[PDB]
Amino acid sequence: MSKARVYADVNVLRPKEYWDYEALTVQWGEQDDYEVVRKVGRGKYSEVFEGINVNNNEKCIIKILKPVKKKKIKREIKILQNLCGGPNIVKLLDIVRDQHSKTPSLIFEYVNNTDFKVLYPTLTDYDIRYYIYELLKALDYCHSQGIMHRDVKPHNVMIDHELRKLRLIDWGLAEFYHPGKEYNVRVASRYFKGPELLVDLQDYDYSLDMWSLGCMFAGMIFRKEPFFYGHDNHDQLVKIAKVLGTDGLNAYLNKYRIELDPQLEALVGRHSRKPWLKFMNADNQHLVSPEAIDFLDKLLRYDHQERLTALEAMTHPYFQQVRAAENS
Ligand SMILES: N#Cc1cnn2c(Nc3ccccc3)nc(NCc3ccc(Cl)cc3)nc12
Repeated sequence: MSKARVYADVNVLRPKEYWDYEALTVQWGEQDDYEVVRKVGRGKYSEVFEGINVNNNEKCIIKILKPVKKKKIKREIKILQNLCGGPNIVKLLDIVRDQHSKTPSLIFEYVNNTDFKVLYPTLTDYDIRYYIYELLKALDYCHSQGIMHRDVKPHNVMIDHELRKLRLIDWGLAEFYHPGKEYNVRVASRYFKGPELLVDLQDYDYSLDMWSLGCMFAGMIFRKEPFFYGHDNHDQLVKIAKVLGTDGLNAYLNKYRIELDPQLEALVGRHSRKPWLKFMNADNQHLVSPEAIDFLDKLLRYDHQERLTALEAMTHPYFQQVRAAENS
């Protein structure tokens, strides 16, 4: 059995109105209020367009959803509403649907994002600490509100580099945390899936997002996209084991009485732990200081219970200049 070490009782103490999302009655806005200006992305669940609010002429993001279950859509909407106004949490502006096709569209605030594939390589040491700190704010906030994002990755972190503004988006996989509840491990994107998901540990918690954040952090300071590059869920665990080592994995599995599928256990094999500095090179030298390594080490732990919480991460000395700057 496993439970979160913080914010475990948030949804226990709050009224059903807060977490009983299936009771939500969607209030639709007016589709004609928003017009498409250009497509900016696509995905398995939606088509994304930069749009504009014809009323106030303000930019927005229109996500036209592909067929989705009433249950799933209400969950994303309820969570967005609960987190409204939180630090760096994307704002849901409106919800509309096309009467004839019944196609729903979610309207979000616009963020002039620079593809991480091009942005990250230009980030300085300070930029990295700054943006990761900002992302942490959003995570501690949602976790403090009894919610797990479950899909933290560069594609879901919008950044207007010019304005140094960051927003954590796409809460379609997020879930409310309930002590002891068994969740579906089929969440997050492969390169950012934590060990718990890869070994089928279902009673995971907020800590899952901290592994994901760590993967992003490792990618930034080591200049690797992504850091753990696996081809399928089994290979993903292998790539991880080849870094943290199998000793740590076995200890993890024995602590939670988990048995790897024979094939998987066969693929992982046996590996030694590799020091983080073995990934340093002339390209990521100006970014891999001892503080960065110490912080990364405390995030990428097999045991989700050992990882820093978002609040702890924000206080790590690695971020001291970012904190000092803010309190000005
Ligand atoms: N909610 C919300 C949300 C807010 N902004 N936003 C943006 N902004 C944007 C603006 C200009 C160019 C590209 C994106 N894109 C996407 N989704 C599309 C997308 C495109 C590229 C990448 Cl890398 C990630 C996401 N979702 C959102």
